[PDB]
Amino acid sequence: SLQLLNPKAESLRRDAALKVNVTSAEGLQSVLETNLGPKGTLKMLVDGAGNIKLTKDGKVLLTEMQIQSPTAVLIARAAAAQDEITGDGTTTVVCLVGELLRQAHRFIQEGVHPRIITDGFEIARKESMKFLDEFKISKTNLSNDREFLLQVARSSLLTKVDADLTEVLTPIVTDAVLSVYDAQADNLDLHMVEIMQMQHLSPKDTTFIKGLVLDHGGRHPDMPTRVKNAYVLILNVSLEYEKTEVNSGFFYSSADQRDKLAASERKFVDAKLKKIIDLKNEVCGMDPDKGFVIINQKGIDPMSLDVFAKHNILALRRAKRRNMERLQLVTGGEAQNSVEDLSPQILGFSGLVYQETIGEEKFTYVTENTDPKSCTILIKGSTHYALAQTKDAVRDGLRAVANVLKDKNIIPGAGAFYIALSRYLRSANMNKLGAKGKTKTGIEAFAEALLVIPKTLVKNSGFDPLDVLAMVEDELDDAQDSDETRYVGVDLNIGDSCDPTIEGIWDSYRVLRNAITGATGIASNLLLCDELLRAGRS
Amino acid sequence: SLRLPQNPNAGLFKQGYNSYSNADGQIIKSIAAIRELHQMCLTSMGPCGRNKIIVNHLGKIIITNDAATMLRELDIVHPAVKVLVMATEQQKIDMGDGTNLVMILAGELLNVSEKLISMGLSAVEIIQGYNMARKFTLKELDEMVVGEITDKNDKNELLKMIKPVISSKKYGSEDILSELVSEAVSHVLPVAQQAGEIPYFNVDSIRVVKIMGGSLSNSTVIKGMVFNREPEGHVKSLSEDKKHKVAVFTCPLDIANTETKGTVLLHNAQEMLDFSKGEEKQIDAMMKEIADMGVECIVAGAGVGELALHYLNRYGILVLKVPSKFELRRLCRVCGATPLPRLGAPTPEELGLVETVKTMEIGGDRVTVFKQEQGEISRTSTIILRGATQNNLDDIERAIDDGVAAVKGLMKPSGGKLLPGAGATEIELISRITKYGERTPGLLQLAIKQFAVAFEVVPRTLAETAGLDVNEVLPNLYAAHNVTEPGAVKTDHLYKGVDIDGESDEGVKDIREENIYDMLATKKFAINVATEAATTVLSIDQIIMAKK
Amino acid sequence: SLRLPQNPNAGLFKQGYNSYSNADGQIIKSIAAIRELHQMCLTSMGPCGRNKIIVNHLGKIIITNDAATMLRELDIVHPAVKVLVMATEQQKIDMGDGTNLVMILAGELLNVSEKLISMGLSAVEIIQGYNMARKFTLKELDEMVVGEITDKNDKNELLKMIKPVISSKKYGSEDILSELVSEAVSHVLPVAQQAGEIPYFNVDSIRVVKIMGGSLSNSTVIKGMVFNREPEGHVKSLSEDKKHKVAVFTCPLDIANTETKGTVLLHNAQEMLDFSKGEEKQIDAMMKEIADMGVECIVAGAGVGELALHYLNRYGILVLKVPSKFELRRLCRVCGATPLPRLGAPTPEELGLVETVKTMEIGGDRVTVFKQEQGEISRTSTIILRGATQNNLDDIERAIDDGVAAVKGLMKPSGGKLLPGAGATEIELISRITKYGERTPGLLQLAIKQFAVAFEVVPRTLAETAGLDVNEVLPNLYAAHNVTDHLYKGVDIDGESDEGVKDIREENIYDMLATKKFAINVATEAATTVLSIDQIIMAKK
Ligand SMILES: Nc1ncnc2c1ncn2[C@@H]1O[C@H](COP(=O)(O)OP(=O)(O)O)[C@@H](O)[C@H]1O
Ligand SMILES: Nc1ncnc2c1ncn2[C@@H]1O[C@H](COP(=O)(O)OP(=O)(O)O)[C@@H](O)[C@H]1O
Ligand SMILES: Nc1ncnc2c1ncn2[C@@H]1O[C@H](COP(=O)(O)OP(=O)(O)O)[C@@H](O)[C@H]1O
Ligand SMILES: [Mg+2]
Ligand SMILES: [Mg+2]
Ligand SMILES: [Mg+2]
Repeated sequence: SLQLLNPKAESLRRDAALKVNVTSAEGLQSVLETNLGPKGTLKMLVDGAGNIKLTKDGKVLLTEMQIQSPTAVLIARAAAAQDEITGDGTTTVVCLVGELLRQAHRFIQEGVHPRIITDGFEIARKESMKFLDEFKISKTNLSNDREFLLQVARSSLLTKVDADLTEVLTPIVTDAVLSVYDAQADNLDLHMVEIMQMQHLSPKDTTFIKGLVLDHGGRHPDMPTRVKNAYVLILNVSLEYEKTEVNSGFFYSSADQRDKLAASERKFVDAKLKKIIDLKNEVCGMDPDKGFVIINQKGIDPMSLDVFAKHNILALRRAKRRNMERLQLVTGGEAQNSVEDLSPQILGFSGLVYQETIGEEKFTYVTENTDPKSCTILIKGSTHYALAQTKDAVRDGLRAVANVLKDKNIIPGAGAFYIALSRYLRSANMNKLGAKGKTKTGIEAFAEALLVIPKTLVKNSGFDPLDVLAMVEDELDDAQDSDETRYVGVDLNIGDSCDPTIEGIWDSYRVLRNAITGATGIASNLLLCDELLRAGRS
Repeated sequence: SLRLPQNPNAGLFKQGYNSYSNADGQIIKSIAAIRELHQMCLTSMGPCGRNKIIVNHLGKIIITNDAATMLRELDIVHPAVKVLVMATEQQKIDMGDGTNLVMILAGELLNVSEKLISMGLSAVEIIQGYNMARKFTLKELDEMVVGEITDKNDKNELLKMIKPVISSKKYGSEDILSELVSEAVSHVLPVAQQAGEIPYFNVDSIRVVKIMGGSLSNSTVIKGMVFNREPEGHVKSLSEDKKHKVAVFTCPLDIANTETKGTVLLHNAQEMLDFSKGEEKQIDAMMKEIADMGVECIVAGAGVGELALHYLNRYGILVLKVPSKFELRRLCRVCGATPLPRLGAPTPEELGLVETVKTMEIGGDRVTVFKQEQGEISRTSTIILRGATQNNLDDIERAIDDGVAAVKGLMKPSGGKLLPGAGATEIELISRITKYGERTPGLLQLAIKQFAVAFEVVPRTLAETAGLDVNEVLPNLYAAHNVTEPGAVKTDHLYKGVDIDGESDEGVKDIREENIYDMLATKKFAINVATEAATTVLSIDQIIMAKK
Repeated sequence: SLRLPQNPNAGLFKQGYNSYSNADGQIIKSIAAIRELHQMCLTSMGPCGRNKIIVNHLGKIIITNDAATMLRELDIVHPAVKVLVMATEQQKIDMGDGTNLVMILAGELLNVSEKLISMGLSAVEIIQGYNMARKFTLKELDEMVVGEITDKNDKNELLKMIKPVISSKKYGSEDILSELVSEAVSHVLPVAQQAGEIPYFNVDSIRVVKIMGGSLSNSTVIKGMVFNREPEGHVKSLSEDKKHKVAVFTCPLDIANTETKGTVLLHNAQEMLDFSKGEEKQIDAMMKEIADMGVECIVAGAGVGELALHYLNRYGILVLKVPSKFELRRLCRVCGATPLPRLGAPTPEELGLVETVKTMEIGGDRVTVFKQEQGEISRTSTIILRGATQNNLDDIERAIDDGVAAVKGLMKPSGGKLLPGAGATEIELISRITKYGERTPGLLQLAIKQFAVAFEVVPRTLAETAGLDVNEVLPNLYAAHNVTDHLYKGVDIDGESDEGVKDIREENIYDMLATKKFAINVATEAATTVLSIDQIIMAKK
């Protein structure tokens, strides 16, 4: 039908479209199968430029390696979109769609329709949402348990990096997250927590700074390096020259009038500097002990830097949009734009301001605040890929622990959620459900597909995956009759079951919810498609 | 049968992308890929090390015996080898000392790991083995330390510091090269004894200007600095004592033109007559306030006009060009002047002090000198380095950067904390780490054992490059550390090391009287970054590339 | 999302193999594609049909309005068409009549079955439907016979036989060509009071000698044959001897040489002198015996030597080569002699009789005519065709081959009874099958009805070539069958065809029973194969 219409085209239908979606799914699954879990293998990505970037995140692997298949680009958007808002569960979405297609394809070969199979996944998904309410556990945030946040931070950090980096980088996240909770209980991740690159001694020397760190310092030598008590000032006004909207020549007639008009360039700048001097006169007391610093969002003229250097005022220019939205949280002051209306109330407070330089670059450190509402995480590293590995680790770790404070619940992991849904879907009475007909295998297909995830953790350790679930099955058979509510786990060190409640392995709530919802939608849409084709003008 | 299916489901990725897993002996190949350029480093560590020719696509050649420098120009395909390039680049930037060692160790740790992975040790246990060895290695470096400097400025103490550093890069003669650095270090340091002030030192203070011709013995130590400039108006020997004054201006010595459309406007002939003379009288009037302060040389930051030049050389004011930012900032540190962009009167407190400004022929071209005297000392001194081949000037200049980088190692920590060199610091850790393997149980003992075997490359390399048979020189040195109960209590068997030239057998007559030592701060970060180089290469089990 | 994964069964069968299975749409692709060649045989159908010029790769041009001659030369890449090609060739080699009906029916069964497959009826049931409908068609044709012939000897009785066949191909020539074919069959058949027990007849009895030039009316019948050959030696007497004994030798007239090669050996000059006369006296001993019995004509298949030709010239014996072996035995059937590879001597029992042999030019070229009067002949005849172009005479030969092939189709079986033609029995079968479909309830009733609709093309194809409206004469013809007289209703082809009714007996248009039965069977078997296949596997080039 397509060859007589289009003189050139490609068409697959009714057996190859199903084999393509399953073969491409099994192919992409094998790539990210080994990365899943704590003992998984690392993966570097080097392009033709020659740069190196190292991480285990499936999003970085998918959004850097170009892919030609039409199925995998939907898995790429699904794995990326789930991680872009949640920050965790990337490879879990690929494994579910990677496993649910092959687990249903065996029954498509038997002759079951794709429509009624996907109808079983949807009604089975509603059972999992009802199971999340009973499976989760309530946790009160008023206790302010720091040990509970430490265990959540080690869940994601142990997966990416080893124990040496996890132990030193875990309390860096906990100290940053401990300040997030407040009376308003409004979560703020992007403005409050930041990441900055700095090539320094080693990755292990990452330290926590309570104040806002800046990537610039004092240009002039005579300007002060260290300041004990520095009251900041925010000004978004540009203090260099301005070209003035079509204004043209300073038509000068005589030679004396030439430089007389050139001196007017300083008058516009000096009109704004005098307001700073008038502000300094109000806070002139204890001038050797105290200090003053000005932070500008736009550039400052080098002619005006000597004015600040004479009065021992520290100058910082060309700040980011985000840093201006963070000085009020750290120093406690208020922002200002125009130099007309000033007051001492808007000035912040800082207990220690010092600068340290390496090579050509220079960094400014601010800390020792009275009541800092925000902070930073200055990560140290050796190579560029070391920063990229710490970028993805801190980016995925902050989002995972931040979601625990959003809600009042937390899901235990280590296969407890998948193993619990297996017994629930395989033992629940079907008469309570509304599905009938050939929906018998759809419940078994999706229930059995969840088992492949916790044994993929075992496949990286090298043990037999089927044998380490024998005692797990025998434990739950007696746990229901023993009248003791416990949740089992999968410990890869010894190859035996464990309890995530005491070991500290946990997982966020919206990760597993959005993962199955996004995976079931993608896997269902790929099953119903029975024809592939390419056509268009080019 | 005639053709395979050629890897089905390969259209998931592009045709140019390739995967490289741990299987198929590819981790052995990555160790072999390190072994290609690692053997190039064997001929380049030590005082008998051989330099390397590197011809770039542009044709710029650099001759060198260091690693961090040679690896910058070579375009590398293997990513695991690039870890060593950036690891040595980190070594050069931070400490500026001990890069051949990083490569040599991070390469031999991968060499002995070739035996461990072949035996069947898991990669996770290998990282735990070297980390536990690293904590014991850095601990024992602080224990077996002997000696300290305790004085920032001394003639004899600096010979113990600079001489073992520059002995690797362009050894040559010892005294003529060491005295140029020890004399220049004393000039720039703020001594200030019995004051309690914090010391301070900058790597950018000491800078070497390359001048062709002459010989290495004719090199002198200049108090000030030098450029290859020409005075515009006139040259002056300046035989007048009673020191001159210095005024630095960052703006050009000309009329400050309007930034927005500076154009003449003359409505009548009365303005036409006075406009030509007005510029002359205006420029002259600005020079009166400058000339009355007693200044005789002004350093300009950009192009100077001819009318301003006519009034400067009238009173004999020298003009100097510095058309860049850093070239103008380095000169203010010598005389201690504070520049101001205005064309007004320099402040008397801000005027600099320079006694003489000579112009002589060194390399056939015109150069201007700013030698100070013993009174009113200055900082940011230079070293006139004379040589025949421009390629040798480049490597000797970076040897001063390594020596100046070694002086930085004294400021931050509490003191010097020197160690015995000539392989003595490496061979001592072999016995201590070997004993540590016997104390710990578990399957990690083989990782601790092979970590000690990797440290044999420093004495094995120095014995191979010295033209001696390593099979006889190495076990002869082990007898000094295998020994017990010998007379003296105050034991002096720690200073035994290899020898490049001389007596047979080789245990050197101590590294003592020889006055060669190593820095603690270099060994700390070198073993740290070398272990990180082996950690990142051994921890990864799959590699993915593109386009090749 | 740029390059596909390329169908990962590409490790299986090579790129040259193409699969065109069903569900994908094979049936829709095939039934349609073949509608182009279906219109070729449809336009070339009937007495007013259009002949089609087919130029093969060698360049030999042919112009024939049949179907077997056309499709033999057409290099057709489509495999489903080729089932119809050699199925039509089976009709050519066996019966020699009904190529076009086969094409307009085998293809129409596939065209009319579009409704069955599109509605969703099972393909297996359609094969069972046409098979049971085929059995009812064969049983029902016997009852509609009114032409039970038992004489099959006289010439006027063949006017109901040969003239409908000749009227199809080049309708303008009926009486002339029928006189040639009918007079040829009378010479072929022997004179006897009652010849029975299935007398033998073959297509090689009546041959066709094509002569360039001359109008078709100037043709004539020759009992012998005519060869484009040059006689040698003398001119004939043409009335003097009154009869001529003709010996046919397979081997040439020469000294008997062995298969193994030899040469002349002479030990002395005495044998050299006698060798010149020895060869002359050797043939003279064998040639003089032939002339004693009066053999006035010798035919040697291989090349005749000059020494043998010289002795025959003085006695006045006719010589002839006849190099081809197939046409050598046909001359023996005329005279009534046997081949003789041995030289031997002529015997009276093995030697035949020939009245006269005369030489002239018919179309400018000198030829040898073996016409004889008052002689006994057995299974031999020829038709001398005169025409303006060689391209037209080629179609007259195949028309005569189809005419005499019908004589083979009559006399070989026990009965070759007639049927009403001109769109008379085809519309009757539509009424019979329409009533048969209601007798058997079931899902196969739809196949029985659509099998009857496929027979509609036979009347309207005569109307389409006649420039008449199909929607007027075809439904008007059904009203004539309402009710013997209703059986002899047919399609008229004339300017007065507005009524659409013409009696069959006025012009005596008839068709054969065995020809239509074999055509319906091969047509149903052709449609059975095309509807039974689902997958078609090609290959490279
Ligand atoms: N140390 C551990 N012990 C047991 N299970 C773990 C451990 N670390 C991670 N997991 C499990 O691995 C799964 C994936 O973790 P994570 O890397 O955060 O998500 P993703 O692999 O989708 O990016 C989680 O379900 C978690 O329970
Ligand atoms: N003359 C000498 N005798 C014995 N040992 C020496 C001598 N010169 C250098 N060495 C040893 O050779 C080693 C070479 O160190 P190397 O890595 O080349 O230093 P650098 O970092 O300056 O390149 C030193 O650690 C030192 O102990
Ligand atoms: N003068 C005529 N009047 C009516 N019908 C005619 C006339 N001449 C020929 N026909 C019809 O034209 C048809 C041509 O059939 P044809 O395809 O030649 O038969 P076959 O397929 O057996 O070779 C015949 O069935 C015959 O009935
Ligand atoms: Mg994760
Ligand atoms: Mg050194
Ligand atoms: Mg016919």
